[PDB]
Amino acid sequence: QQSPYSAAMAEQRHQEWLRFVDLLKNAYQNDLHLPLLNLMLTPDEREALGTRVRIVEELLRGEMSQRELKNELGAGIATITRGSNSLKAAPVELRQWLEEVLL
Amino acid sequence: QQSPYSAAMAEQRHQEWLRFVDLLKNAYQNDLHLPLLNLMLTPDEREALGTRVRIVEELLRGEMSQRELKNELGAGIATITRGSNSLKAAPVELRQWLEEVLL
Repeated sequence: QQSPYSAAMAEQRHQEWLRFVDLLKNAYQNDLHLPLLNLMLTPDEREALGTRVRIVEELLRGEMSQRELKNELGAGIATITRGSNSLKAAPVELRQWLEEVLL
Repeated sequence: QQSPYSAAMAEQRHQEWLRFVDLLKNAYQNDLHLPLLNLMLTPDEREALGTRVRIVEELLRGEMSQRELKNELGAGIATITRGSNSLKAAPVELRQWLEEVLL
């Protein structure tokens, strides 16, 4: 399956990663996370994260917005179809009265 | 002092950075930070952070350990000096009795 080494390295990676998460967790409940993050990340890496959060918002707002559009269209067409069927179901009296308020 | 642009870019950088900190803050009080961090950072960047936390521990344990050493030495010498002076202050009776338990 896997070497005795690669497995120890995999395990170490995981522990070290967990430890970072916990370090940052704790720093939060202490108001030290701004200092810690300055220690853990260069200025360019922080900018990069700041940039990535903005990218995520743009991707999300983009998709949200395409979705609201596709749903508007969907609903606009469904309403025409549904209007059509309901028109066929209307009683003659309603149909003629409607026809008559048209003419 | 500074261009109207560079100032707007400086301000944007700062806001985006603050927003990341808050995003990660909130994800913590929600148990989503493992997912978010996976979204915000590649596998190589996480390894890198895991590595950096380990480097910080090694640098700290290193310095701690040099400090305990310098303090041990310090204290070892201060004790000899202090033993010396106290020996000069001892009463003859104590000095001779000590001398006598030596011989």
